[PDB]
Amino acid sequence: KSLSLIAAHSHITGLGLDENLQPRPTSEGMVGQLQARRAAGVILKMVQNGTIAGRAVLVAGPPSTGKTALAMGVSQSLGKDVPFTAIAGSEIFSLELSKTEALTQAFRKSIGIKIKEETELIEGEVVEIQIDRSITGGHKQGKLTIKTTDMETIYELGNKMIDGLTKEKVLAGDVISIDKASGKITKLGRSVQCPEGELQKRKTVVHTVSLHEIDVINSRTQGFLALFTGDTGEIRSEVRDQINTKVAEWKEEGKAEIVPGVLFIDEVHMLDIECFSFINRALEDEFAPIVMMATNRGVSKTRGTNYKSPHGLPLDLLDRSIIITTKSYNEQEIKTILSIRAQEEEVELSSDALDLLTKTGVETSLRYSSNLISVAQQIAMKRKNNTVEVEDVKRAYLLFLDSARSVKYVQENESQYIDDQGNVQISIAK
Amino acid sequence: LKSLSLIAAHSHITGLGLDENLQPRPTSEGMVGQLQARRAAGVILKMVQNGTIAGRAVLVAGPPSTGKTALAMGVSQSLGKDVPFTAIAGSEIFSLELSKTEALTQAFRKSIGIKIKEETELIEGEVVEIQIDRSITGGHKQGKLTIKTTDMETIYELGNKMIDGLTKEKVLAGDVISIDKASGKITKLGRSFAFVQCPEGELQKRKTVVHTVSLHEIDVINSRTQGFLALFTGDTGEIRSEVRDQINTKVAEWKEEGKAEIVPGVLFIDEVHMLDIECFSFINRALEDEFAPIVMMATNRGVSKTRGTNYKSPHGLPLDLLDRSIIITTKSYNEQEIKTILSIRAQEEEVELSSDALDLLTKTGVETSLRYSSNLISVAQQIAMKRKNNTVEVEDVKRAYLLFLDSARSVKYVQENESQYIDDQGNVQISIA
Amino acid sequence: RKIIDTFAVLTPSAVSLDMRKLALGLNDDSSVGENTRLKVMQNCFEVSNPLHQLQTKLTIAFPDKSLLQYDCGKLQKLAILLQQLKDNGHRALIFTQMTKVLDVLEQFLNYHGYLYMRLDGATKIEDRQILTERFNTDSRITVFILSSRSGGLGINLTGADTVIFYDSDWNPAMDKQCQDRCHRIGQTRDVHIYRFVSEHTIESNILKKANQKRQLDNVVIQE
Amino acid sequence: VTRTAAHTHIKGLGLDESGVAKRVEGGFVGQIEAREACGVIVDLIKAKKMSGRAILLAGGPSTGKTALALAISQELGPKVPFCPLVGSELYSVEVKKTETLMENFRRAIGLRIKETKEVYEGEVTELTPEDKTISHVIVGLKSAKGTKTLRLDPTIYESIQREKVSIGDVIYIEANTGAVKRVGRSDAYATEFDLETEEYVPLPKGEVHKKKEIVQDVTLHDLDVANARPQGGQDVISMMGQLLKPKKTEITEKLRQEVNKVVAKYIDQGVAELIPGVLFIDEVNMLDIEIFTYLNKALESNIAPVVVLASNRGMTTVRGTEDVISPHGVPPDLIDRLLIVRTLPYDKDEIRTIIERRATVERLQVESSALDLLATMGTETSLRYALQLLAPCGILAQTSNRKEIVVNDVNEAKLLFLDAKRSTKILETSANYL
Ligand SMILES: Nc1ncnc2c1ncn2[C@@H]1O[C@H](COP(=O)(O)OP(=O)(O)O)[C@@H](O)[C@H]1O
Ligand SMILES: Nc1ncnc2c1ncn2[C@@H]1O[C@H](COP(=O)(O)OP(=O)(O)O)[C@@H](O)[C@H]1O
Ligand SMILES: Nc1ncnc2c1ncn2[C@@H]1O[C@H](COP(=O)(O)OP(=O)(O)O)[C@@H](O)[C@H]1O
Ligand SMILES: [Mg+2]
Ligand SMILES: [Mg+2]
Ligand SMILES: [Mg+2]
Ligand SMILES: [Mg+2]
Ligand SMILES: [Mg+2]
Repeated sequence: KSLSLIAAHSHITGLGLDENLQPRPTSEGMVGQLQARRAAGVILKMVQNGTIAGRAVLVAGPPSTGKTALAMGVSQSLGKDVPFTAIAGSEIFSLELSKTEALTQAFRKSIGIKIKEETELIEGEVVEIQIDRSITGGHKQGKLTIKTTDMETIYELGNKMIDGLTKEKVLAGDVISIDKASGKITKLGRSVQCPEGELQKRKTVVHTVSLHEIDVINSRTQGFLALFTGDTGEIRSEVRDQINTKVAEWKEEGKAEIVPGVLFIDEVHMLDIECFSFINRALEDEFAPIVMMATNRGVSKTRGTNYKSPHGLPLDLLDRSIIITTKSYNEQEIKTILSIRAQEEEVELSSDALDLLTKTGVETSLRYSSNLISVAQQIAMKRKNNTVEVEDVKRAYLLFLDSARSVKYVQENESQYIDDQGNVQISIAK
Repeated sequence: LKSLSLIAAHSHITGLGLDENLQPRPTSEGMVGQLQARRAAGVILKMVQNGTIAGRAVLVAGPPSTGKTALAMGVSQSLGKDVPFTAIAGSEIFSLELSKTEALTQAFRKSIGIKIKEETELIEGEVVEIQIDRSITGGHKQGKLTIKTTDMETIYELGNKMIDGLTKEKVLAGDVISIDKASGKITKLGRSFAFVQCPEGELQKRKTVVHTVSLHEIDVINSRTQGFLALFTGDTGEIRSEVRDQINTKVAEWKEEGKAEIVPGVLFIDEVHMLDIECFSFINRALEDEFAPIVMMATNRGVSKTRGTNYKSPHGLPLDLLDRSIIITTKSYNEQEIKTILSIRAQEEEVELSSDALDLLTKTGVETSLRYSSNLISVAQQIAMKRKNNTVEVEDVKRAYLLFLDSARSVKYVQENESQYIDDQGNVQISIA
Repeated sequence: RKIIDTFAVLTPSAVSLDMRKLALGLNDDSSVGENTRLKVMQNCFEVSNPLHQLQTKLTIAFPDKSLLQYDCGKLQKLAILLQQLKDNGHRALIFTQMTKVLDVLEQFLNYHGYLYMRLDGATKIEDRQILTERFNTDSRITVFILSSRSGGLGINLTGADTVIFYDSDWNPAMDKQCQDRCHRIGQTRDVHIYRFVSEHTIESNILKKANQKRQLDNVVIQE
Repeated sequence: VTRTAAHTHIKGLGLDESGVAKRVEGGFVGQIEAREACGVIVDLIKAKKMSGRAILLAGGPSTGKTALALAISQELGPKVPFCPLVGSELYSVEVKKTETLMENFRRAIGLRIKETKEVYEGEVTELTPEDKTISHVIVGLKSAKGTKTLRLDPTIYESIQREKVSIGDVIYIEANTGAVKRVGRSDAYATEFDLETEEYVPLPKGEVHKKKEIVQDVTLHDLDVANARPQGGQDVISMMGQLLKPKKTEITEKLRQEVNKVVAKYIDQGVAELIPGVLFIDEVNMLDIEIFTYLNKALESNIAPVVVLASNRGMTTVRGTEDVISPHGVPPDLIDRLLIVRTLPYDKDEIRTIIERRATVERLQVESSALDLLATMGTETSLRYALQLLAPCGILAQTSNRKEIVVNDVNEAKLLFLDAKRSTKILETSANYL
């Protein structure tokens, strides 16, 4: 019950690799890209190993290849209890927060800490409640009886037990479960309840907390209000250094174990050079998570400089990083992807509509066909049949136009559209 | 009465000065000339006085010394009371604490007002005597006083808050009060014999009170409690649009129920040429809203480069703004109209001028500019005043001409003395040899 | 206070309770001590603020006394014609069917501040003739409220010149008697009888089905 | 009476049940493909399943893009939330444009809830501690049909002390919220004093405890602001909680995860129902490259609904870029996930029906000679100049006491008011920059 409507990235559940790391053709929503899924499986067992750190990887390629879908498959095959941070490249630009300290905030958000402890719990059915107070003095004196299948005893209560017992309404028929260390009462069921087992049991509780939370909490008291309201930023590095030595001492004492998480940055091409050199230093730190980058642009001019650097990134970033590239798909793989999108969207398609939709998916793009499969079931639905016909795909093709077709229409109608200098012919004659 | 009025450049213009058939007179209500501009401005005047249409923008253009700002001043003066008029600058929307778009939305909410009326009761009458009753230890005051007029004289018993306001505010038997029942506050207006008071009429009367409040005030008030302190201190800005949407449906429900009637006001923006393109596209959307006032613009610059872009767009505005707007243009004046304008400025400034000083002042007003002659008429009465006569002579106008130099004459003096003045590269000859 | 009381309408319809206690750090469990929240809540408990009118006006939307006539379509033009008959120096009668509009009409007539006397089945026999002779003689009472079955059948009111009907169920003989209580022998002025019919309602279909059928008798209203 | 400002003549798209659009229907003449395709977008919002779909409307001026935007906004209805927005409005200096853009993506969606609340009212009899104390107050509310005593918190008792109530005052107390409103002194104490500032209200009819259910709708962004910052209260700690930090900040993703976590718990209980909405962005060519690149990842996000764009340019330079030339001012990666609906222009007779139907909505009477003259001005100057000159001809008809628009009135409108090309032709001849 993670909230799941129909996404572009909803059908991809897991990387879908074997024990020998050779990818299947059709497995777990991912079809094609054998080398990218195998190398992404090497990254997956790199996170699952956890013995190494401070490594950056890059996933590049043309559009309609699924590098963000590959990182989504890595995050979905990562499982629970491991933190995954997915931020944007333009998300670090802020006015109240500096870009470098926000990038440090993401680098502290990526890695978490597991801390466990043991607590006692007494769960059992209440027979009757007999409190005792005074009309003038006070000093309440509580007594009630706790019962289970093989134990039935009377428990005398203190002041705070009657404080929590009178601030929260409870009956004889109502059944409680009391923690001794926490002091709060769990009024679970009344005579749901149908209990078994022993009366007093001790179980272990495990809490997962990232290093960024400890950073803003140990910054100041109102850093918790800044943890919820988001008004944090520019923490002093003495909290980071003493927190690093405290975390290393917790690892040496065996109290707290940490989980190496993955940091994913989307659209890393338009990043500042200060953040580039800051990554060039921060990749060599001790507590440095595995960084996956998705450079989406081409060769152009980097923001902050005048020269056109190749890849949109300086070579100091690309020297200490590994690069995975993706290739284009065949004609059959577009039909397979539209078939598994028909299985994800719960859309029954015909063979000829899948062939024509595959042809217009090869000709124009993947995304236009991946939306024409959605609207084709609704042009079919207006005819009150669940079967999708070729007439719905042809109507959806003549109605929803491609980008290149309206590029031809714009170049044919340049007098209608406004030019660069603001000139526009809003009339017809003269 | 008693709007603060010294001698302004725009003080003599009082009203548009048009007839019932909208044909303008030659000399009427301070405005002389510009027949087509005053007639079209009268069409805008009856457009605001009609109020059945909205969401329209107009533009008044022309060369300098034509009075497009004076034409909009004549529209605002002929508009009368109870209609809101907002006159802002083009560079006024640029702020650091406030965004330019939300400040422009704030002006668009400032332009339109709402009239809401209600009825209250009032008891006004002369006091005969006051007899309160309290206790030295307990409290619980018990007030009694007598209220008298010409045809009624009765004793009124008072409550706790009547003695609270009656002892907070000092009053006597001779002093006369006028009490509102709903408000609960006392108006100690006059006193009897040694004040003003000399009252007539009935004792208890009910009259209606009408309050006028713009939509921007309701926007910042319904934003938060300290939006009233931001309404006085001016520390407002960037209001959430749920207040604007629910306030629009609440105002439309008040129009449907007949409770609140609104007045379509006029929005005037001065120096609209140096405006950002974001405000241009924001006007291009905001002109099509339902509650959109009539907008009058005064583009003052020429054809140049718009701020925010690199290309030189014509008129200093994009064509998306000028497509949905009407444009009124003004022309230059004749030689006689400058003498008529200087004559009515002599009537406004209370300056008695001679015929030859008006002829020479008209000639130097044709040659140089309107404004230089419109200030030489002011200083000529004072060069005349140093000779202790109220009559203005031609010697005062010639002395005021040789003393106060024109811009083109000192342009010739600057071009003759370029070694004296500092150049573009900072070079300056501060020596002689 | 009047502009605040009249112009503050909107409410923050979405809120989270017990967030006000946590935002300052004073709750049942926090990093602060035990009498920090007590001494802070006491110094807060003594210090007052002048913004409580805007606070109470912004927390809950106040349904003030003005919405009695604005939630009714019949009460929109009723006060306008009462002002028109007030400025022309005329008196009016009001005949209703049920007693639940009588108290609402008493609160409306007390809101607009006229002089009225109500006669219905909840009154006594002693005040009925005195309330009749008070309206029949020359006085300042403009509107006299009656009912259909109790006081609109056999009285001799000659003072009023206007009959106002809110609703009429049966009108071949029964509603004619109510307007015939006004028109009597002792009236020298013409009787102007009004009728309140809504738009696109059942009462809009009653007179439209009765105008075509020449108003004999109604059986079933269906449209 | 009725205000008409370049709108209110369109009551929707006006499509048939088969799908074929009529020529003259619902304030529209011509434009079959954009209206029928726009109705396909209307059904696409009525699907309540689709997300991430972006359809831009590209065309020239006076072609009907914003009118089609009011046609889809009117065709959806009041139950579907519509968020009008301009791309020039997304620039902010308090927070980034990213927070306003993703925040607007949280503004498009709606979510209707149903909940019951308890209503208490009555005349105050006693305000006294219980019997011994920590200072709480039993408030005995005397209603008409019942008399009950209730124990309250010290905060709502503090607001009771704020309202200056006493023995015999009618109050209004809400159980779940804790707000206190005073109605006034009861009618039994009206004869105690002859004049009093406190108005006298009657006793409230009915019981003491009342319950009702509301079908109130509230947007998910309103729940996000309710989860972000304290709004108001009647106590000192709540009002100072507002007064301390009222400046709006950026919202983290985990907060939205808890908001839609408990919202998903409310939809698991069957209480609420999630319905998507529409974010309509005006003048997309005015956006920066950062908002475009965050729109690339934002359209790949889940909760981003059907967003309709409107761009009126072509192969121009993107704002924030120097050498990038792309169609519509949109980068080609965002244009690849975009859908273009081409807008068709109008002929002379269609301009005549625009001026005709706009004249009937404007309630003005136009003669046939002035209708043909306004048709020639519609085919000579612009459409907006003829629609702009519909009103001054009626104004000159009002000053000339005529009920119909004549030839001399529209020719007088040609003399008093000038179009674009006459203004440029006049400004071509300049003595000193005319
Ligand atoms: N290997 C794959 N398996 C399934 N779907 C894919 C794959 N590669 C690409 N896609 C499709 O591509 C679309 C998104 O492409 P995207 O990852 O945005 O490309 P880019 O990252 O280059 O912009 C998704 O709708 C997805 O269905
Ligand atoms: N029709 C007129 N009647 C009287 N004075 C006028 C008229 N037109 C312009 N003026 C004069 O012009 C001056 C205002 O000029 P202004 O409109 O500020 O110039 P610009 O148009 O360059 O801003 C005023 O001093 C006013 O006396
Ligand atoms: N097909 C049409 N039928 C009727 N009126 C139209 C039509 N197309 C455009 N209009 C009118 O043109 C006016 C301006 O068009 P607009 O939507 O502002 O164009 P754009 O979206 O290009 O700015 C609108 O007020 C609208 O009433
Ligand atoms: Mg990508
Ligand atoms: Mg280095
Ligand atoms: Mg000017
Ligand atoms: Mg009889
Ligand atoms: Mg538009």
